[PDB]
Amino acid sequence: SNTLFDDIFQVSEVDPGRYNKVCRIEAASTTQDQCKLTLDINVELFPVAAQDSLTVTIASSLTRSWRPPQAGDRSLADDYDYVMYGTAYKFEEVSKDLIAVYYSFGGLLMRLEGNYRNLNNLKQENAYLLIRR
Amino acid sequence: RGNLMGKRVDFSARTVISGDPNLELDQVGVPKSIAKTLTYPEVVTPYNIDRLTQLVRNGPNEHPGAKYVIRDSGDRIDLRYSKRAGDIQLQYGWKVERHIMDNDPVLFNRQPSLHKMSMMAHRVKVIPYSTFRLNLSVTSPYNADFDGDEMNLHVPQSEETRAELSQLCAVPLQIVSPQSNKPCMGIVQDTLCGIRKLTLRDTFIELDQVLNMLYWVPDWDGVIPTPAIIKPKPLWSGKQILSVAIPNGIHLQRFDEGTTLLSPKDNGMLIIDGQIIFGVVEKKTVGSSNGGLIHVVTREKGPQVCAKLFGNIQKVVNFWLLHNGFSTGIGDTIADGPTMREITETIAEAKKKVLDVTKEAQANLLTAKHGMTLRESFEDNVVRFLNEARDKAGRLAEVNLKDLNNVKQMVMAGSKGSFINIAQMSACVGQQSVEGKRIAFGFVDRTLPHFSKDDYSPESKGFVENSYLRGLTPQEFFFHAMGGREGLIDTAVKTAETGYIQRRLVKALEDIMVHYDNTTRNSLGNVIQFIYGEDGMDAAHIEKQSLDTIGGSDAAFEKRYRVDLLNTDHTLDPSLLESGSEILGDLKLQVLLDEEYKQLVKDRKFLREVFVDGEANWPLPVNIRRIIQNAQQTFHIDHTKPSDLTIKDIVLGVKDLQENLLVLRGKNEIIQNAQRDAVTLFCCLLRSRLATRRVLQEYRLTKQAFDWVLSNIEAQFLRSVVHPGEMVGVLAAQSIGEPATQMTLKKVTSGVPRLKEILNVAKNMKTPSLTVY
Amino acid sequence: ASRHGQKGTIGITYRREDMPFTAEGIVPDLIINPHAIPSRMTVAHLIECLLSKVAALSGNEGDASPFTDITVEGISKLLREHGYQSRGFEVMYNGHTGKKLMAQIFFGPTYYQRLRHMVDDKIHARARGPMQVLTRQPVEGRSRDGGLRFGEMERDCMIAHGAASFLKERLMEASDAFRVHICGICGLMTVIAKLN
Amino acid sequence: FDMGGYFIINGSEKVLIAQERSAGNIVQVFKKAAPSPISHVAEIRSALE
Amino acid sequence: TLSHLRRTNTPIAKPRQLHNTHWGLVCPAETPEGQACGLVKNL
Amino acid sequence: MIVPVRCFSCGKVVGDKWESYLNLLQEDELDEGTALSRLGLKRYCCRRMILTHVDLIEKFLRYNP
Amino acid sequence: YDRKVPSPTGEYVKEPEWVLETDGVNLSEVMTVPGIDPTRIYTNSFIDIMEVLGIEAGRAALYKEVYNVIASDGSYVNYRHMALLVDVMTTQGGLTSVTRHGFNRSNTGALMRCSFEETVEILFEAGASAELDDCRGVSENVILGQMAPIGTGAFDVMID
Amino acid sequence: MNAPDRFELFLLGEGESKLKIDPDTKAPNAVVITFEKEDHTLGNLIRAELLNDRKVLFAAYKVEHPFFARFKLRIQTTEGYDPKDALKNACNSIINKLGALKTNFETEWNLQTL
Amino acid sequence: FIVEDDGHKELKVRKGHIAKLMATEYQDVEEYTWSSLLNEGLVEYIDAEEEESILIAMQPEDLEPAELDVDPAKRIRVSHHATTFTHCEIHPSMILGVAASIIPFPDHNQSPRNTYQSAMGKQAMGVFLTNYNVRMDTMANILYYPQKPLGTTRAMEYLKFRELPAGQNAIVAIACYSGY
Amino acid sequence: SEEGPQVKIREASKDNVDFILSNVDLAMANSLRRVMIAEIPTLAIDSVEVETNTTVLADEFIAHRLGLIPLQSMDIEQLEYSRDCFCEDHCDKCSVVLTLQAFGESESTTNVYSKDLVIVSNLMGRNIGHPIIQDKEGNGVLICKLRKGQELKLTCVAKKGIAKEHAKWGPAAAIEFEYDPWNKLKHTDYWYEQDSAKEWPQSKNCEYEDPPNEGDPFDYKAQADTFYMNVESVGSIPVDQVVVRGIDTLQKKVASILLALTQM
RNA sequence: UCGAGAGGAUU
Ligand SMILES: [Mg+2]
Ligand SMILES: [Zn+2]
Ligand SMILES: [Zn+2]
Ligand SMILES: [Zn+2]
Repeated sequence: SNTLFDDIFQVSEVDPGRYNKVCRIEAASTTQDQCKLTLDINVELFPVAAQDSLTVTIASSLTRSWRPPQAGDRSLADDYDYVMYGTAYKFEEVSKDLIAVYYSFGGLLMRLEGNYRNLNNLKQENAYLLIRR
Repeated sequence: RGNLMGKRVDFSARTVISGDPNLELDQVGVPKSIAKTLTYPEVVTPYNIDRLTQLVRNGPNEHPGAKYVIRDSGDRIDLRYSKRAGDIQLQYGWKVERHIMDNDPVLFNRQPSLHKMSMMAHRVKVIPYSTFRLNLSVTSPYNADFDGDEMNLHVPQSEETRAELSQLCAVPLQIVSPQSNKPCMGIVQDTLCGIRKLTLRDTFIELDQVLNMLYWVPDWDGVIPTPAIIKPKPLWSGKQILSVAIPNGIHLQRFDEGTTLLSPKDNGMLIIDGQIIFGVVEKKTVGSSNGGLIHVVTREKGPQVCAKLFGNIQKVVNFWLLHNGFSTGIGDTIADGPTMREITETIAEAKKKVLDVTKEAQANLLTAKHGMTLRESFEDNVVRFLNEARDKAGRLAEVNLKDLNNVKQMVMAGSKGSFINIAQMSACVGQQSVEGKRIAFGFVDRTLPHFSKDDYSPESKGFVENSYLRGLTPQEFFFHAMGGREGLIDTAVKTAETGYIQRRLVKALEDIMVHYDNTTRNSLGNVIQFIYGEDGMDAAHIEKQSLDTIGGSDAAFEKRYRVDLLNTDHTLDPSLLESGSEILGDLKLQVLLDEEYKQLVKDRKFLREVFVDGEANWPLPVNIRRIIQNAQQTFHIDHTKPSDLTIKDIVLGVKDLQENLLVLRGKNEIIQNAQRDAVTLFCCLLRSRLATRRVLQEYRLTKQAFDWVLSNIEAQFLRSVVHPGEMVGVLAAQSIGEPATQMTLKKVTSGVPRLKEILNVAKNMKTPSLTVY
Repeated sequence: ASRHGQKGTIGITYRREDMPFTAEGIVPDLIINPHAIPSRMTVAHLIECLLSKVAALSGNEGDASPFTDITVEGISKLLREHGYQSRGFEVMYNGHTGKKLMAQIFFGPTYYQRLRHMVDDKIHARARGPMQVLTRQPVEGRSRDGGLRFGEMERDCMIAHGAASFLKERLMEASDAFRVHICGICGLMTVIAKLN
Repeated sequence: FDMGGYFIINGSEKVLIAQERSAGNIVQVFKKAAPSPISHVAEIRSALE
Repeated sequence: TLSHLRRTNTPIAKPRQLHNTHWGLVCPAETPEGQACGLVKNL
Repeated sequence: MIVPVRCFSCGKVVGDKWESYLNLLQEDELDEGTALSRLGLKRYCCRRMILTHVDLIEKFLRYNP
Repeated sequence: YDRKVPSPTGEYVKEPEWVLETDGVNLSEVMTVPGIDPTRIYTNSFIDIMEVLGIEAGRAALYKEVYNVIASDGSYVNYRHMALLVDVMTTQGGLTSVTRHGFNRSNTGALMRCSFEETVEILFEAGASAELDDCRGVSENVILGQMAPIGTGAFDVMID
Repeated sequence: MNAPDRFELFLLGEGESKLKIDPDTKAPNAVVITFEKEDHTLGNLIRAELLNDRKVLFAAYKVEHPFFARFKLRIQTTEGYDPKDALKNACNSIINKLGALKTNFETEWNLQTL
Repeated sequence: FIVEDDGHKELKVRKGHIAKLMATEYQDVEEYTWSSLLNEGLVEYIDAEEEESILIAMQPEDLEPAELDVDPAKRIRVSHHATTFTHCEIHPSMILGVAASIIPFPDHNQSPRNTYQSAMGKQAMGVFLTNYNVRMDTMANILYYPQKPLGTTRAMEYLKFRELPAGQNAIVAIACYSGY
Repeated sequence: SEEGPQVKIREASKDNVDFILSNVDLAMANSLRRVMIAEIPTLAIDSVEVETNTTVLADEFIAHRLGLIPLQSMDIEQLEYSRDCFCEDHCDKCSVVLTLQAFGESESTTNVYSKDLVIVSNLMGRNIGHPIIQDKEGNGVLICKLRKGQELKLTCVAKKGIAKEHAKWGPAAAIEFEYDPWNKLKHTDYWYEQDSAKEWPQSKNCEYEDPPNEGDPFDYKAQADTFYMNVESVGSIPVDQVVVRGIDTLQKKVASILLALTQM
């Protein structure tokens, strides 16, 4: 029960799809070349302008009821400023030794393709996303 | 026809109707005054004598009560005024005429009842006010408004009479209709407009709004879902909160114009395990249709679970729309200034086209089209010209209609609206039609006395350049008044012939009952169909499903279906089966693959002969697209680990399955061959989807999951048979009569008069024709 | 009903507290739905709600006469001078919670007509009531405490459900059941009935 | 504001409604149908005022 | 009451449709529905 | 048929302003819009109680019994 | 016209073709011409198709014209309902119309036909011809006020 | 004719208690309270006040039918914490807030001179 | 109205002959009435047969000589392009009946919708007569507090609808609220 | 000054009060408005017996009108509901009896104002039953008009009640309500055609809140705490006791729950 | 009991 993926991305396109509080972001992975992602982001909470640099992570934790944080006792496992919860509904296979995963953060959708995440992102429903500044 | 076919009867009712979403679907709102008046004889039992004696003590003045008491001798006891009404010793076997109470079966009616689903049972919910309360989503199989409409009610008087309402004529039993092989009831106006704005991704709700929304589901597990967004402020999506209404184990896939697996427009729909994945819910998702959400839950979960699903969906969506609001002003019809400047420019270009064509016609330079008079070519040209400008300016308006335009959103959800209404309200209403033609000359050589004679221009022939918002001129108003009276005439005319047609259809087919052999017969016993519907299946448990043996190239047919055991490149990889390396070049086993492939090729020949147009989407009695997703979900499947099946389990199992899909149980050769004829198309689908490559590569089953698929398909098929005794000709007559009543609107006899000529077989048709090849 | 074919019965009676309100505390006397508007295209209904608003504030009679060169934009120019939304909308707060409604509501006065139909004048009920002598069937109409007709079109539809035993109760025990004696050789209603 | 225009018979305000008719003493030309042996007709509704 | 004093009953080949000559004399829109539409019309 | 006491929408007492209203229109020769604003009616819910009202009771008492 | 036909590879592709459309019918002497396909020609007049191509070829010509009426308004009805109507007209061997003089000429008892248009003279001829009635009809027992053989009424109940 | 008497909105009828307590099935620390002869006037002020207390999990009301006046309230709390104790202190928090409002308002009233 | 040549084609009636009518309207000296208009030759009685032979202008501004910047929101009205005028209509609103003349803005409306109200507007409750208390008719229904309409046709004045109405100015909000 | 809710009054009158209501929950001010409209007790007529009526109006017309007549209820807390008392029909401790007499003696038409109502029952020294006259002329309110020869004679039995039973027991009418005049909370989605700012009018309360500088992002934590309000009174109860009793009646309503809970 | 008329229903 720990971090499953980490990378840092530079955004290329922000697309408001006839919307006011939601944009479709388009970013490739820096420090790599054959890895890019397409993600839906609530702009009103975290403003994501063009040419930003977004540290992105995915964990499995940190069913049961969602109680409020209530205190510092239920300490957050994040120094980020954005988090979401999604479900793994499709894992695409673009080619041999290449893989793409699809997530749905309650209607907000996530595209992510790459090579080396083939030890995590299992078929379990539980899936998180965390985005730093 | 008026005292024997139908007659006035006791235990009747009539009131006005009104819609209450907090009423359940099968519930009905019976006021107390009518409930105080109606009665049901309940014999006294040792179980209910404690309740029944209490109801007599209440008295007939206030409900719950009882109007009479019947003893063994039968001398009636009037409880309205009797000296011994207070003290009564109810011996066993006495009859008590108690008042109608909650959760009782009553027949809900409507006029006209030209429909099987217009006479349905209802649960009684006694309510204080005077109207007949009903759910919103029961308007469709009654065709009711609340403007002035009245509805009747009848009450059973015996136990078997009570059972037939509850178990055959209930609302959930008649959700799926034999007519149109689809449901009738669906989510409606405020729910249908609310479900669109709720399920938008821009729409988000906070915790205080969620908890009220969450508790509003009546039966609910009590777990709060983890929010979509948690870090800045915990926010729930409309898609998140709506998923609580949809039960676990429901799956749905839908594709339209732009449907990626990302869906940037959020069109399409994908539902997995009762939590919707992406999309915007609208009329195509929830309106009563082929493969709708109600079509899934009624077949999979059952009638009562789908009936309660109407309640939980409405109470959540109405609650959001309660606290969000929705309206419609005249700014929802006002278009942009520059958009209007293009619209009248488009009309002027069309009017100049009519001028220049008229000058061409006036100089006799027109080339007469073959098969028509020269003057008829003038009308055919100009009418098609003006309809182009109307349709262009109307589609010019829908470009300029912003996303917050309240008229557009009702059309965007398909609640109550169409494209043409936007064109008439904003851009240009257009040409008027009188008996298929333009405005004729009632005056001598002119349509109106304000015009010079022999004026064929659209301004003088009935074109309304101005729109409804812009303001009609007196000439344009009178021309519109001329055309509108025809539609009021046609509406009054068409309803007269339709009710006669439905009478002729019912009285011809009333004896048509499927006997206890599936031989459709009548009172004399003359066979009409040897198998009902030529297959023997009920139209309710029927779904459209694509069979892909028809489509695709012969090469793509091979790559999808060719398993050559004795090959290296056309054999299944042993990562797809446990015995992959062991089963290679097996001569006693490869014969089973090619024999399978030989019937699949013969099946492709059989279907391509019949379905010449190439359409594969066709009504078939058992869905397999849904059933495999059940086996994919009930048993957790991973693509990495291979199956645990021999090929001989698959091919001999399917061959064993076809022998058991029974329709007729005669041992005779003619009936058994007719049984082979009856299931031939369904087996053609079943062999296509239960193929050796398809099972082990497309949806990698296991031995246990495969035997359940054989178990579900056999049971669903056996349940989806026509039950003998079903009156089907009366059902078939109403199945054509009801959509005929909705028929109201190149020179071909069409619509209702064409339907009149077909039935009343015409020696002299108005428009006969030959189609030559 | 209004003056534009928009019929409609009273679904419920709400008090002022439950009703939504504007910033000036004005409450609607009557609430209708947007979904009855585009299907019937009653734009004059929508303009009468707008024009009567400006007529009330100005205090002068609103001119809704036909074939008059009067524009909505000219009317909406006047309503902007009175400090409102020009096209008729008003910020409305939900009376249940005090939370603002996201969709601003079309608000204005509209001349409405009370129809001659009332529920209590139309409500009917019968069990074991009066019977005509000729047919031995219940009398016609609600005026004589009569019963509703279980007509042939209902008999047609109820056949399709397969409710045969329901039909016998509807055709015998509900009304005009009778017992007669017939001779077996002479198969007609003939027999001397010395029952007692 | 009662504008009159009605008879009062047995206490009930009876109104004589207008009746519509084609004009008399006019020549009218009516084309006959296809299966009719005659092809045309000229009709006049002759009646003294 | 005003509209019942201006009404024409027609006892009874396309009569019910609104005619061009009906301009200025009979009302274009005021007519009953259903049973006899266009036969009964108001001035 | 006679001046209502209160506006049905809000409930402010409007029945007392009628005797002033016609006298505001006659001896002062004022405009209808300024007459309602002078008499304390500032919302259009109560404003339509006086403008749209036609006092039919003057015709009823003309009948001698 | 636009029509889909198999390519030699196998996929369905759009093959356009020219088709003549007329305003008259004598199909007995139209198919016997050169240059046409006498296998797939069609008229919207099903009454002549019964005369020319046989009775059972009139069935599909009857259904297709009914189907074209239904889909003209954008509607949809299942096949078993219309084919029930089409076969009922067809099963007599002629085109039995659903009208007063199309099917009421039958042997279907006496009281079933009395519920339709010609009421008294049907009974008078039944009184004349002394027609014994089967009393198995829906309208026979509804007039008789009995539990007709309608679903629930088809099977009796017995005790062991 | 059929309409009920108007006092049923605020007068308790025949043997009808003001509050009926029932624990919600398939939930821990859950109870539902059948408030009688009340409306949104009372429901929203309790529900918004329960959300301020950070030891309360679930708090929501619903009118079962606007015909009648009986809104239902269901609360869920932390372990070892009956909702009645969470209800009473939150209800008392309104009484302190209302009484402080009345005292603060009356001083501003007397200061105003008209 | 009667149109005849003068220096050019124009109406017979003038603005001076209007004031004699309005002077008779104010006094409510020689009075000027409808029979005075016809006798003087300023109006005519036209039926369906005679109007076959005439050319009618709709508005009396169609006799103005023709000759840019204009308001876009107004209706598009065709220039008649005809000059052999014989008569002019009084006002085009007159073709409507008594019931449809109550309807506000019937030009901005579907033609069945104008029909639909004009068949149940005769059903609306209202004060039919001032002597309802004196008279004894079998069924009478009277509104408590009727109101004149806030949107009035010009033809309402001659139908006495303002002086004897049949409905109230209910404040109406069009809202998707309460699901009822 | 005391901790919790704060109040600052902008302007006031005998029948209108304009105040800011700082530092409260939104559910409080809404629920306060509902009890202020509905559940505040105030006396008005509930039973009328008619001796003689020669008017052009029927009696139920008049019985309707007498209900809407405002009656003073300043000291209404010492009066008792007739449902609570032990009298046979109604007494001096529950009801207040009124009488109305008018005769068309004058040649000209004679009105029947509210000031011509007269009081019969025992007051017992409490400020009740006085028909309020806010008229500058001093004549109360129109009830009927009388020709010469007409007469009217009846009795009016006033009883205590609230607006939930009938709207004649209405303490107030048309209370204003606005919060966030700039929509910095994003509680509403503005419907616009070209520009939301120019088409929508500025609220009058915009000057008493800080404007949103559009360069700053959305405040995703601020909830509604400052509510602008105006209270209008008919005249049956002065504007101070309109809101204060409504606070008290709501306070009484929650206390009945706590009393009901302790008994359980 | 019979004949007649005015409406209400079907978007
Ligand atoms: Mg209707
Ligand atoms: Zn015998
Ligand atoms: Zn008001
Ligand atoms: Zn007392």
